[PDB]
Amino acid sequence: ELFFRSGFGIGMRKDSPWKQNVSLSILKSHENGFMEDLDKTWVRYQECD
Amino acid sequence: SGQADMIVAPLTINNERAQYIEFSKPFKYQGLTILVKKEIPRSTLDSFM
Amino acid sequence: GEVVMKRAYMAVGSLTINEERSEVVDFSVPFIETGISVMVSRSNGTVSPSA
Ligand SMILES: N[C@@H](CCC(=O)O)C(=O)O
Repeated sequence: ELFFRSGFGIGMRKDSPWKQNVSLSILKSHENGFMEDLDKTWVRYQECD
Repeated sequence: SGQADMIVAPLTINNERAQYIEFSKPFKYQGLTILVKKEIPRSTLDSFM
Repeated sequence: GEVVMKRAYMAVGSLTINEERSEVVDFSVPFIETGISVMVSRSNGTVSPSA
């Protein structure tokens, strides 16, 4: 059973002029189904019980 | 150290890491599990006796 | 709405992190993974037909 449920993030330094725009494009892709597509083509393969 | 501007990889968001560098919103919610070998069924019936 | 209008500092609760809201109010680190799910009644599976 799952424990220590902390996800994966794109890490940058404190200054990070891309900080705000990176997280929004991650959120937007979540709502756009973009990460769902990348989930299928790289993770969800099955072909094994 | 400045050799990288970004970390595009499975970096989990930790308190220790988040104190120094900053993370975007997660692109992959996950956690910790255990990996164990599949148990191939095989009867221990030595003989009919 | 009550954080945008400076009526309260924080908006704790079951708020979902959205792209639209993040453009007006800045969220925090998620403490619960959420999303979308679909609720359907039980359908059973019976037994295999070649026992
Ligand atoms: N949980 C959503 C509202 C409920 C829904 O999904 O409709 C939110 O925080 O805005």
